[PDB]
Amino acid sequence: EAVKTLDGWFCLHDFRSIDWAAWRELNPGNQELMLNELSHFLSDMEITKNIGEGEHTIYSILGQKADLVFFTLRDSLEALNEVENRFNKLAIADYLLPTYSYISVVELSNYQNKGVRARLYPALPPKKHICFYPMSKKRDGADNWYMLPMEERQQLIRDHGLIGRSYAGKVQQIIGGSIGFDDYEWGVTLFSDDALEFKRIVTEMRFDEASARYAEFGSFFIGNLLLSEQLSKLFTI
Amino acid sequence: AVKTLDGWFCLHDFRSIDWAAWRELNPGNQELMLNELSHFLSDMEITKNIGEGEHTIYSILGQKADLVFFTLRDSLEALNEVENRFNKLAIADYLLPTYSYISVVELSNYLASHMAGGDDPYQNKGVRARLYPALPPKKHICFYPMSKKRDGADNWYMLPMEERQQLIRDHGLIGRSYAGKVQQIIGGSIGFDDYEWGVTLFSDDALEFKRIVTEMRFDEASARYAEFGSFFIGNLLLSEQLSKLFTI
Amino acid sequence: KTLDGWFCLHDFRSIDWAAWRELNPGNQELMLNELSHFLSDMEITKNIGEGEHTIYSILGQKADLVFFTLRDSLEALNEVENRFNKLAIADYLLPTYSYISVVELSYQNKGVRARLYPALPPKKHICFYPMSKKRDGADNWYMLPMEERQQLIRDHGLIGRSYAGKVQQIIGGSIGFDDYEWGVTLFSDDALEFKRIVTEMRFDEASARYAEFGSFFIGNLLLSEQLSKLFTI
Amino acid sequence: KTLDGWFCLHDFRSIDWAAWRELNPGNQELMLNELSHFLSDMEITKNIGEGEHTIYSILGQKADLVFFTLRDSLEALNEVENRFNKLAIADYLLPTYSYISVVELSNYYQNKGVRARLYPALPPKKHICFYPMSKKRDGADNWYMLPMEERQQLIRDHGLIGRSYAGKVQQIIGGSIGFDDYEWGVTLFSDDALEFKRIVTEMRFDEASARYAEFGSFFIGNLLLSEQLSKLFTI
Amino acid sequence: NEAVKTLDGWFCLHDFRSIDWAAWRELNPGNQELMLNELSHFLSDMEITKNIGEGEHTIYSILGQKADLVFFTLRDSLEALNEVENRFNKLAIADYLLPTYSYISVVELSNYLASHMAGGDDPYQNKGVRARLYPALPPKKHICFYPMSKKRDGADNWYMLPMEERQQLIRDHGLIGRSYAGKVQQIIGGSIGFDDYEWGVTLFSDDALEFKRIVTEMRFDEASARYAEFGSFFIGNLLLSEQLSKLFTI
Ligand code: FEC
Ligand code: FEC
Ligand code: FEC
Ligand code: FEC
Ligand code: FEC
Ligand code: NA
Ligand code: NA
Ligand code: NA
Ligand code: NA
Ligand code: NA
Repeated sequence: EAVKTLDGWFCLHDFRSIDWAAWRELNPGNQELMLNELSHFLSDMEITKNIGEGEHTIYSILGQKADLVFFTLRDSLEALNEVENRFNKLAIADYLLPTYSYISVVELSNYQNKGVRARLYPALPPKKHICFYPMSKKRDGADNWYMLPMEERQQLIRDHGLIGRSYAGKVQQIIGGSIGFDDYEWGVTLFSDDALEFKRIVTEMRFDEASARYAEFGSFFIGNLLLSEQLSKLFTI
Repeated sequence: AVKTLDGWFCLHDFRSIDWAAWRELNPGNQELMLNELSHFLSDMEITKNIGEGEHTIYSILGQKADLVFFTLRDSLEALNEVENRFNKLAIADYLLPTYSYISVVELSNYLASHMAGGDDPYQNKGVRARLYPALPPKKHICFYPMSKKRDGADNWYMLPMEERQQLIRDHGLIGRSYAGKVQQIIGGSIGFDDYEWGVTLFSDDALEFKRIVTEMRFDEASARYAEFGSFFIGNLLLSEQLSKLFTI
Repeated sequence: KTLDGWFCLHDFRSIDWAAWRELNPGNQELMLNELSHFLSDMEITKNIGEGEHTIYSILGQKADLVFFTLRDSLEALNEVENRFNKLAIADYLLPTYSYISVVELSYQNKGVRARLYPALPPKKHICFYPMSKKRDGADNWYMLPMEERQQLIRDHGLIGRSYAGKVQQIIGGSIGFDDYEWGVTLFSDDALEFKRIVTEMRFDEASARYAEFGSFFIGNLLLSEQLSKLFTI
Repeated sequence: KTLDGWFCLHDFRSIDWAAWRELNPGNQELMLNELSHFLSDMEITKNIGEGEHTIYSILGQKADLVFFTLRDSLEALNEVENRFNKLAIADYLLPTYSYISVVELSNYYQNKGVRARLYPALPPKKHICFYPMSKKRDGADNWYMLPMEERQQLIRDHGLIGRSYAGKVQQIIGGSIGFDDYEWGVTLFSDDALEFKRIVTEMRFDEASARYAEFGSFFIGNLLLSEQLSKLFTI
Repeated sequence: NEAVKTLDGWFCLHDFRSIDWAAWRELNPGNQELMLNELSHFLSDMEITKNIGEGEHTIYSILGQKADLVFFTLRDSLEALNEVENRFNKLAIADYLLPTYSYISVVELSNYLASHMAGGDDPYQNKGVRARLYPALPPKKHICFYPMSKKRDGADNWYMLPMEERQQLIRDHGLIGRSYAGKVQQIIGGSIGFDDYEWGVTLFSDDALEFKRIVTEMRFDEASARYAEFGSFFIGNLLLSEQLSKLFTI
């Protein structure tokens, strides 16, 4: 009955809110020293990316939920844990308050193939916007995904796939499975150069039976790509 | 599935004033920080006057917040830049974040907003007035988010289009009967925030908020399918109300 | 269809004893003096008929105090709240919950005016909770026909009548104003009457099937003397 | 309809060890002495029959301690709470949960057995269990829409289970409709903590709870007398 | 109708902590060392209790913001468990270990299936049963913890089911778990009366993806598909003394 999956990089979505009042009290010398240390940390992460042992990206997040997200991908939970712990021990991380996080593993569902590695070990596209949200499938009375027969689930997933293929080109998706790893069953990351495409695809999916009847959603997070010019501007008072 | 036209990107930024910290400042430094905020708001007025956005400030009743800063911009980048520049104001250390909402001004296709044809609606001046709304200086504001239910037999997203259209039509008739008393901005937020719409109402009589929201609750579109978040009510704040508000 | 009266704020506060204790007694006295001035101001608004207010001490950790204020506009209620938060002593009164509503009755008449603009009875105890009516499957209040709801409300009213002289109720409507649909304030000189009336109503179909309840807060009347004792540390 | 006895406060606290640790031992001793005089005053009220109180240490992070106090009026209970909060040591006792209720006897005052139940002596049992609960009002599972006779039968079967734990678990049922966020506060006392798991599991398979019970958080702990109270606070 | 009966072993604490890096960074290295020395002394005391057979314990570093560390401790009484918790909180270093979540439970073996022959024997004298009630913790690379309860929701009400139907549902769930022998080791802690859910579930594995595999497969089995209500999930990596010293080095 059960889905069987292929699993790739382990993923951390780390959402932080900047403690502006504390940061403002820091002398501008201390601020520069802490950003220099962060900049070294990010150069090391870029090395890991260039040799193909992981990926990462940073977006600034709208609204009060976060000021930024660090999305990091590694080939083991141990390497992910070490990134996280080294990040938290940066001086600047004392000013980066934790507001939400998500742990997942890039997932390919069965519903060395170079076309599989590309999905399992995704290079992150440098699109202007990111959207993240977690979700689960419902187990609620007669709307119970996990009691459906495989044939009916397969039909529902087929229809859902047709919609997303029509957004190829506009929206790039990474689906992280998180059963056993976090509080929902998937973490969904979307990338696009037009944020309205996130609204468009997620709305269209909500009227397809697989989501209309069976999706349960967490919080949504949207943001804008942060390279270094925007990162340094971000922190300048 | 519903199709939408989409206009300005919206931030409702709710803040609570840290009176105890503010009180610790001497009035000289308080004035300096208020001057910096006025300069900030003067810049926001320029953006408004060149047609690139809108903004307004209301004082909020109860402990949920003291103020809301409602800001509208033509891109997420611009909205993000306002937000970040605002948090970096000196006075913002005394404005504690208590809630926020991200949405985009939305016109659905459940009813027609213009004569059908190849003529594209973004060039229709009536449509543009709705997508890029002028904010009216009404005495009061009401904000809340909402979603449509997907709950057993009450599942909005499993209804056929013609049934959703009828439900929306009937909802619209009620709202139309509050013309001249309540003005509404509907921000779509599927993909952007935790509910599916952020609803902003404006009126000179706060009791019209209770009236319309109650009346709609007995209409099937809301009675059967609405799920509501928290409600925020407040009073218009111009400069007079603002420096007054911060005089301790 | 409802008639609407005073706008209401229930403002729950927990006292920051650790910080209060750090103040020398002279500064404590100055802050209490300021608070008494503010409260005498509130009493003046009451005595000219432009509002009401009362203060109860709250049991349990949810709060130490509730300030229940009623005013004739949202602007006036906002000004009171803001002037309150600017008192020096308010820095020691940490906000733990609040509720916004308007007195509701479903205008020249004196018995109506007595309901819409209620005098607050000096009863020993208070009980506050918000509630809404369910929209949940077959238990959907707002999908009922008019005449079915009228019958359900009728029966709930008979119960209330039997508590005349035991419990006095103020019902604030809050659709459009806060997170639930009504704020319910009860006053009695016997706190057990709160339990009795609210239990009795819970077996009546209007509440048994359709009520959704928030948190409950219960308290004891604070006059000037009990206020000074409260803060003596 | 019910009979109602003492008003009850369950007051859960976590100790601020970092701040307590900053105090020199003489000041720590002065604050504990003040708490000792407060508890000896509480013992006078207990000895005269005007209330009761006990203290248990609580397992896990929800609390370090529970102060469970019973008084014959809401005013007396409020006065205990406020005096407690104004103890110097209370700055180090952070409030993490509380519950207000009244000892309850349903019909599903001069009698000596009735009075022993309304105004209960707290047994010095090794362990305590506290949890609040309400009866469901959810579609076909609606306790408050049941006919009186069906409810009487469901309570009867529930009481049969409780009777079989006589001598193992002692229970205090506090009504809280009108007073706190659930409908009852349930306090269990036993010398064997597994009896809590046994009685609560067995009740959960009895229809009255299987269909109709809605539970809040559960707290368990160990009796703290004077001996153990001093060691709790010794760093 | 017929309630489950259980055998119950060690009382358990799952104690999740987040490290207050900002505060820890402000200590000079000499004082950090003293605090880590004291912690090592407390852990060697834990080890002594393990090595005389009166309890167990283990430490994992947790991924994500929910915690940096979990301390999982097992003891033969609630008093001993409470004493360990209180001594831990009074360590100097514990000021830097902020509480983010905890769970209290007791190692549970129910009677849905047999764990030993019904020949009249004391199950607590059966060494196989004892190995389960007083489990030695395996030094597997990864841990997974989550609490869960069984639904009492309309037509999906576990506690209204007949014994023989619950037994069938448990039986089928067990066959799935049996298929993960050698890949996932489970400890089931019962928590009815002790904490906010009905069980705490701890999984150990050298491959974290086996957690995802077993929990996903059980979620398509009726016992969980229809009746499970889950709390939060925590996953982590084994921490021995060496990884502990690295964790706290800035
Ligand atoms: C966005 C978004 C969501 C979450 C929102 C919602 O669920 O409402 C979303 C949700 C899910 C979820 C769960 C699953 C897994 C469900 C399960 O395993 O039971 C899940 C699984 C699949 N998705 Fe999915 N998605 N999705 C896209 C975007 C979104 N998708 C785009 C775009 C494409 C197309 C691009 C591509 O395939 O490379 C796409 C295609 C697939 C295919 C391939 C189908 C096919 O080949 O026909 C599978 C399998
Ligand atoms: C207030 C309020 C709420 C939220 C509370 C509740 O819905 O219970 C409220 C909620 C919503 C929600 C969601 C939606 C989007 C639903 C969807 O796209 O599924 C949503 C969408 C629409 N509303 Fe709405 N509303 N609303 C008014 C006030 C409120 N409205 C007033 C006033 C007018 C009248 C404007 C006028 O004067 O011409 C009005 C009209 C419309 C129209 C135009 C319909 C038509 O043309 O007939 C659309 C589309
Ligand atoms: C207590 C309590 C609650 C909340 C708990 C619950 O509803 O379970 C409570 C709740 C409500 C709620 C909502 C409503 C409005 C519901 C709606 O409009 O849909 C609501 C409305 C009414 N109540 Fe109510 N109550 N209530 C009393 C106490 C409580 N009442 C007592 C006492 C009296 C006795 C009357 C008196 O002597 O003054 C009494 C009477 C009325 C009347 C009488 C008709 C009239 O206003 O002309 C109306 C209408
Ligand atoms: C434990 C526990 C709970 C909460 C957990 C759950 O509900 O699953 C629990 C829950 C409740 C609740 C509510 C009520 C009231 C519900 C209502 O009035 O609607 C409630 C009410 C009663 N209980 Fe109850 N209980 N309970 C015991 C333990 C527990 N009890 C033990 C032990 C005895 C043994 C009695 C004795 O000491 O003489 C016992 C007996 C009674 C009687 C006895 C009446 C009679 O003598 O015929 C009444 C009435
Ligand atoms: C993983 C996981 C979960 C939680 C996730 C979920 O969806 O359930 C999980 C959840 C639970 C829960 C509650 C219960 C208690 C059910 C109840 O008493 O209502 C519960 C109870 C049992 N489990 Fe369970 N599990 N489980 C395994 C893994 C998981 N298990 C593995 C592996 C094995 C295989 C062991 C082996 O053969 O070596 C295994 C077997 C059993 C047996 C059979 C042995 C016995 O009599 O104790 C019982 C009973
Ligand atoms: Na932000
Ligand atoms: Na306010
Ligand atoms: Na209190
Ligand atoms: Na504890
Ligand atoms: Na972590």
